[PDB]
Amino acid sequence: QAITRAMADQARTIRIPVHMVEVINKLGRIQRELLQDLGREPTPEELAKEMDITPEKVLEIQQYAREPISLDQTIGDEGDSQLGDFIE
DNA sequence: TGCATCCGTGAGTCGGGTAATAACGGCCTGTACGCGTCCGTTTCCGGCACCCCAAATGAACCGTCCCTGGCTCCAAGGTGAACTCTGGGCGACGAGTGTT
Repeated sequence: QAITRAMADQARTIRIPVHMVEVINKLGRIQRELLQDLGREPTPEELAKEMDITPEKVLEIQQYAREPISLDQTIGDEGDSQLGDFIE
């Protein structure tokens, strides 16, 4: 319990409430189970059927789950300049 | 007391974006939203107290911008004659020519 609560409260650059992290992890887990079972990836409507909630909220959860990237990671094929040198 | 052993700077110039996990009820509250009701406002229907206001309805009316009246005093239309061409009419004279 302590480890999972701390993961939810501290693992992400943008804090996500545990009530939303739980649904994100559950969605990912059962979606990978569905992919393994069915042989293809599950579509958002199919995943919403298991979430017992609407595909709009499924998509909102999906776009919420994304994490930021570093402004200083090298973007070029070689190491020449940082991503921060491309942002207006 | 060297002595290996890290250990800390290079090394120039103007195509984009790639992922994981057991987690699950149950209670609280909190800020935002959703109901029902009541009161200040405000905005007009038609009323005056009358405010009167006024363009439209009778005058003159006098100067003036139109009519009628007569009068000229002149310059244009009517009345002459000639003449210098303008044109036709008259006449004579001369060689190229119809003919046996």
